[PDB]
This record gives sequence, C-alpha cells and structure tokens, in this order.
Amino acid sequence: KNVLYRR
Amino acid sequence: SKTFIQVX
Repeated sequence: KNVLYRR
Repeated sequence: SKTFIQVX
C-alpha cells in the first residue's frame, strides 16, 4: 500500500 | 498499489 500525496 | 492523495 504505497500511499503518496500530491499537493 | 500506488495511491495518490491530492492535498489542495
């Protein structure tokens, strides 16, 4: 589960 | 699974 964030 | 959480 690769949780990434994009602002 | 690549989850891209958008923040603003």
